[PDB]
Amino acid sequence: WKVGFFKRNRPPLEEDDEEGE
Amino acid sequence: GGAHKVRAGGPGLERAEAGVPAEFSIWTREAGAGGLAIAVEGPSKAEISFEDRKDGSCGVAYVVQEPGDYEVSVKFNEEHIPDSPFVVPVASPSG
Repeated sequence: WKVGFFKRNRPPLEEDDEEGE
Repeated sequence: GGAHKVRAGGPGLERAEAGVPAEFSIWTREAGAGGLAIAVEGPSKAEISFEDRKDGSCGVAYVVQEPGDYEVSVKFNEEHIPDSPFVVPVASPSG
């Protein structure tokens, strides 16, 4: 009658921020 | 939005046959983070099995049993990816 499922996209590994330092 | 750059497959999202599994994929590594809403409605029932994937692609499959089209509403962040509403004309199995 009415059923489904929610997902959650997301990246694999992290990432070094900008070379602000 | 994401729904503005989604690329999906659908071996069993454009046509299925009772007693046969059907599935699709929502390749969207571009939209990156951003869950997606997916549901079906109609006088019948099916076994849904999804699995998150760092690829953002939502791999889901199911096996229906009662012939009839299934209104599959596919929307990203509650929007509308290419042809969000995808009906699947189901056909009897082998009986």
